[PDB]
Amino acid sequence: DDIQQLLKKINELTGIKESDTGLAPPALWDLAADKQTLQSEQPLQVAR
Amino acid sequence: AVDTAEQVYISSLALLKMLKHGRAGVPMEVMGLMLGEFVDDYTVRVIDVFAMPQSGTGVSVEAVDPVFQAKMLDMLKQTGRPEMVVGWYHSHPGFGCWLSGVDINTQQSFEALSERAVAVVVDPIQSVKGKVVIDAFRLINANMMVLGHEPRQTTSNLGHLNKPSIQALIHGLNYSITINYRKNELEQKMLLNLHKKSWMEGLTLQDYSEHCKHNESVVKEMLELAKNYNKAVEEEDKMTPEQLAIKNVGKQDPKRHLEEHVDVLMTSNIVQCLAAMLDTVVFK
Amino acid sequence: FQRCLDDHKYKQAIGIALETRRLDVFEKTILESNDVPGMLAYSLKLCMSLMQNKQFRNKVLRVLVKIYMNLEKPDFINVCQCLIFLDDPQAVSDILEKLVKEDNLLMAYQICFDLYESASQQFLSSVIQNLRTDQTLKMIKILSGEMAIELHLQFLIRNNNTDLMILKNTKDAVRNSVCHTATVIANSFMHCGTTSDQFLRDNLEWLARATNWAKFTATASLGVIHKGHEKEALQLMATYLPKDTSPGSAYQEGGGLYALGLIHANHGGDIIDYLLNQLKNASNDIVRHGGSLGLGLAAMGTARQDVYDLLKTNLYQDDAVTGEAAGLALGLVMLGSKNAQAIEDMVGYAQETQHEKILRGLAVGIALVMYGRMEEADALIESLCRDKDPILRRSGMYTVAMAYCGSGNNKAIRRLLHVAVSDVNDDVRRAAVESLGFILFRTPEQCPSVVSLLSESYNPHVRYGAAMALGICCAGTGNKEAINLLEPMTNDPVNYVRQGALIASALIMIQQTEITCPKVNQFRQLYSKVINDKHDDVMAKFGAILAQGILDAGGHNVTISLQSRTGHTHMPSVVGVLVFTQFWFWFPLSHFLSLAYTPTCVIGLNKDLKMPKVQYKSNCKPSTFAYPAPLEVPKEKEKEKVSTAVLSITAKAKKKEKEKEKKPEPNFQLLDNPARVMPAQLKVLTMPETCRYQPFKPLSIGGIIILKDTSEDIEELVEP
Amino acid sequence: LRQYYLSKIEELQLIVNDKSQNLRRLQAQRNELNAKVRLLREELQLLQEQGSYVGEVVRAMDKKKVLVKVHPEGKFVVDVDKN
Amino acid sequence: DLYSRYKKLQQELEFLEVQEEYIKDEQKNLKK
Ligand SMILES: [Zn+2]
Repeated sequence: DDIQQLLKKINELTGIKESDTGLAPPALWDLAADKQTLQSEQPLQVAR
Repeated sequence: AVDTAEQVYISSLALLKMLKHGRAGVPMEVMGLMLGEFVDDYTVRVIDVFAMPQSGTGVSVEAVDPVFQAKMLDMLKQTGRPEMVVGWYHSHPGFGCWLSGVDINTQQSFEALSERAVAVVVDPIQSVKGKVVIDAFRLINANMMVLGHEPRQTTSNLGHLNKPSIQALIHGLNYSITINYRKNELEQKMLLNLHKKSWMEGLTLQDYSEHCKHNESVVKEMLELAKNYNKAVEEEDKMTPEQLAIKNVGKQDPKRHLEEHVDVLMTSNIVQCLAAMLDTVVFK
Repeated sequence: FQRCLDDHKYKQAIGIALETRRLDVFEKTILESNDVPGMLAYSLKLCMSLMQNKQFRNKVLRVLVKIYMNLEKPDFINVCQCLIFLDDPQAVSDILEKLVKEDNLLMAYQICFDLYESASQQFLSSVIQNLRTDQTLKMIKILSGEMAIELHLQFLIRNNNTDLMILKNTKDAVRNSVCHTATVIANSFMHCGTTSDQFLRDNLEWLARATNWAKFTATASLGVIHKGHEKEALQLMATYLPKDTSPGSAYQEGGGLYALGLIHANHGGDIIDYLLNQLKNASNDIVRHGGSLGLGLAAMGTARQDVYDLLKTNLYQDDAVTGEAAGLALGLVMLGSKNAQAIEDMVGYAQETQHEKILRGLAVGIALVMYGRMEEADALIESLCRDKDPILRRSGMYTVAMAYCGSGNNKAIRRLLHVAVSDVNDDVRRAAVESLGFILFRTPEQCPSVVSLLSESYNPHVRYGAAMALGICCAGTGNKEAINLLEPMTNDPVNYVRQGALIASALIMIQQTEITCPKVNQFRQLYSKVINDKHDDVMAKFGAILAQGILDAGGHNVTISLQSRTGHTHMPSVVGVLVFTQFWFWFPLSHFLSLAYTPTCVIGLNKDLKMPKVQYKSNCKPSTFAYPAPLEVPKEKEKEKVSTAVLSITAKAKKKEKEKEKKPEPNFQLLDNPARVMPAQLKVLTMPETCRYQPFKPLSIGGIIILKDTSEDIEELVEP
Repeated sequence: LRQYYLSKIEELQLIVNDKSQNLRRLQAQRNELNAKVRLLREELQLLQEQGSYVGEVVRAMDKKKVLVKVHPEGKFVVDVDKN
Repeated sequence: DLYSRYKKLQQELEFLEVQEEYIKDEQKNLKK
C-alpha cells in the first residue's frame, strides 16, 4: 500500500509538463522577438 | 499639475437628464456636452447638461458641430448663465463603463481645449433598479514612461473609497474620478414622496369583504404553521440536538412562517380597526 | 452636622457639605480638626473629580485656597495648581511677590516650574507681564518656559537611543506606492526634537523623489525632528532658504516655513515678526500655506489682533489650499476664547464660500475657536448641528467635542451618540465617534463599554470611528480592554477601517511594554507582517507604517496624555490629537501629532540652573520599564536546506551505529538623574538617599522637581 | 451616617445593576439583527457579479496552462488561479 | 468614601442611561 501511495506522489510532483510547445526559439530571431512584435500589434488591424 | 482625490459634483437635474437621454436611445450611442463651473483646483462642478442630436457614425468629434454647439450655448445664456462647457455625456449601453481608443481620441481634443475637463460614461442598460453606473474618466498624460505612480498622487488626501471596478481593469485603465451628488434641500423636497406620498388616502377603510377573506386565507395557514410548530416542539428530545436543530431545513417555523404571519396579521387587523373608529367620529 | 462631628468621621461631613451647597460647613470641616492633614488632598481630589457645576466648583476651590493660605505653612504645589485653575494672574503675582519677600527659593522655583507645566499662555503670560510691571528676572525667565525648553530638549537628546534597523527594513520593503510619505512621517515621529536625523542626510535620492505636496512632507518632518532649538532655528531655516538653487520650488519653502513654525510650537519672539513679514510678502499660492501653518502654531493661543488681521485677510482671499490653511491658522490663533465677532465672521464665511477645502478646514478651525467652555458653546453647537451643509455639521460636532474636553458630560455624550446613529453624511457619522474620546478620555474606564457595541456596525465609514475613538480615549495607557476590542478590528475587510484601527492600537500601546499589555510584541509582529506583504491594502499599509513610527516616540521618551501629572489638560496635546484626528482629509497635517508628545523625564535641578548628578533606583515589583525594546539583532538567518526522509530497513543500521558511536532584571535596579520615568512607575520608584540632597517636593509624580539645597562642596558637580 | 449613606448606596446600586444586564439584552439582539443585515446584505453584492462558464478540460499543458472546451465556442488555453 | 461611592454610582447610572437610549436608537435604524 505504501508503494501504491508513493507512485502517486512521484508522478504528481513530476507531472506532465514541457508540453506547451508552439514557441519558435526566440534566439534565431531573438532580436526581433521583442517590441517589434508589439509594433506588429496595435497597428495592422485584423481584417475579416 | 498633478491630480489627487478630487470630487466632481453633478447636479440632480444633471443626473436625471443624463439618464433620460441615455435610455431614450439605448440601442444606439448618444452624446451630450456638459456645462458647468470650474470651482477650484480640486472641485469641478456641472450644474446642467445639454444633448446633441444623434448624428454621425457615433460618439466622435462630430458631436461638436459648431453650428449647433454655438447656438445652444448662446440662447442658453440669454436666460440663465454661461457655465463654460466642462464635459460630455457619452454612453455605452452594454459595454460596462470602459473607454475605447476612439473615445480616447475624442477626449484628447476636449482635453486640449480645456486643461482638466472630464469625460463621463453613463450606462443606460446595466444601471437599473437601484444602480447608477455613472463613472467619470480623464486621459492619463502621454508621458506615462516613468513618473510618480500615475498622476493620481493620492498623497494629498486619503479620499479613495470605492476602489476601481472590474471591467475597467480588463479594458484600458491606469483615471476614475470620484463622483459625489449634490442635493439641495429644496431639490429633494420635491422629487420626494411628492413623487408618491399618498395625498389624503390614509383614511380609506380597505374593501371590507376583501379583508374578511384575506384574514381567513392567512389564519387557515397559520393553523398549518401551528401543526408544524407542534411537530418541531416534540423535537429536541436529546438525540442529536445541537447539530439537528441547525441542520433541519424547511424554513424553521418561528422565523419565516409563524412570525411574519403574526406580524402581518397584527398590522392589517389593527390598521383597519383604527381607520374604522377614526371615521366613526370624524364624520357626523 | 453636629451629629457627624460627634461621630468624628468627617469624610461624610465633607461629602454632605459639598453636595448640599453649604460652604459654611465645608469651611468648618477643615477649620475644625484637621485629622489626617491629607484631608486637604482628599477635598482637592473629590472637588476636581466628582464635581461638574462650575458655578459651585469655583466657589469650593476658592474656599480651599482660603484654607490653604490660612494654614501655618501654605502648600506651594496645591496653591499653584488651584490658582492655575482659577485663572487669577493677580493672585499668582501676589503669591510670587510674597514669596520673593520671604525668599523661599526652593518653593519659588518649584512654583514657576509647576505653573509652566500646568497652566496655559495668557495665564503665564499675564503673570509674567504683571511681574515685569535681579531674581525677578530669573523668575520671569523660568516662567516663560524657555529654560524648561532647554532642559527637556537636553533630556530628549541625552536619551536619543533611537533605532534605525527597522527604518532600513521599511526602506527596503517600501515600494513607490504612497508609503514614501509614510516612511517620512515615521522618521519624523521617531526623531521628535532629537536633533539626530542621519538617514536623510546620508541618502538623498529617496528623500528627493516626491511631488509638490509630497515634498511638503519632508520639510515639516525635519521641523518636527528639530523641535525645540529656538537658539539657532532661524539660522537653520536660513541655511535652508528657498533661493539656494532655484526659487521655483515653492513647495520646499512653504514646507520649511511650516517646519519652523512647528519648531516654535507654543513659542514666539522675533520669529513671530519674521513669519508675519514672510506671509505679508512671499510667493503667490503655496508659500501662503506654509506661512499660515507656521503662524498658526507660532501664535497658538496668543490671540493677537495683528496676526488675527493678517490671517483674516488671507482667508477672505479665496484659494484652494490657502483657504483651508488660513482657517486652521485662525482657529489655532484664537483658541479657548469665544470671541463673539470672531465666531460670527468665521461661521458666516464658512457658509458663504464655495471651495470645498477652505471650509473643509474652517470646520475644525471654528470648532477649535472655542475650547472647553463646558457650557458657553450650546448656542454655537445647536446652530451648527442644525445646518444643512454636512461639513458645517461636522464642524459643530467638533465644537461640541472640544467644548467639553476633559469632562464626561452626559448631555454631550447623548448628543454625540444621537448624531452618530441618526445622520445622513458619512463624514459626520465618523466625526461623531472620533470626537467621542475627547470627552470620554479623562477617566478612561467607561469608553470601553461606550464603544463596545458600535465597533460592529454595517457602515465601515462609521466603524472606523471607534477605532480612533478608543485610540484617543485610552491614549497614554494600554488599558488592555481596548486591546481586546481592537484585536479583530485590525482584520476588517474595509481597508480604511483597518488603517484607522492600526494607528489607534499603536497609540493605545504607546511606550508600554508587556507590563501594561502583554500583546505589544504580538501587535508589532502583526504590523511588521502587514507592512511586509505586497498584497495588503495600500492605505492599510500606510496606517500600519504610521503606527510603527508612532509606536516609540522620541526614542521611547515622549508619551501622549492630554492632562498634566497634576491633571491639568494641555492645550497643545489636546489640539494635536484633534488636528491629527483630522487625518484622512489632508495627509500633510499628520505632523501635528508632535504637540501631544509628553516627555517622560525627571529633572533634579538643585542650583538656579545647574542639573546636579544623582543615581536613583527603582523598586517596582511586577513591572519593568525603561527601554526593554530588545530590537538589537540583525535577525538575518537563512538555512536553504532540505530535511531527510530516509526511512527504510536502514533505520536499524542507523540505530545500531548510533549506539555504537555513543557507547539582573529591571524593577529593582538603579537609574540616573535625568532618566526617563514612565508614568507606570512615577509612583513606585525608590528614593536614593545616598547623595547629599533630597527632593522637598513629594515624590509620586514626574517632571522637573527642585531638590532641597544642602551644604556646598558636594561631589560630582556636573552640568553636561 | 451608616444608616442613611449606606441606605442611598444600596438604593442606587441594586437598581443600577438592572440597567447593567439590560444593556446586554439591548446589546445582544442588536448584533443578532446585525447578523441579518449582513447575511442578507452581502448576498446581493455576491449575486450581481458576472457568472461563470462551464467547460471541459483536456490535456493540462505545462503547469499554469490548460485547454478547456467551451460549449458553443472553441477551445481556449485558459490560465489557472492561485487556489 | 461613603459619599464618593455614592457619587461614583450616580455618575455611572447617568452614563448607563446615556447608552440605554443610543442602543435603542441604533436598533430602530438597523430595523429600517
Ligand atoms: Zn465610447
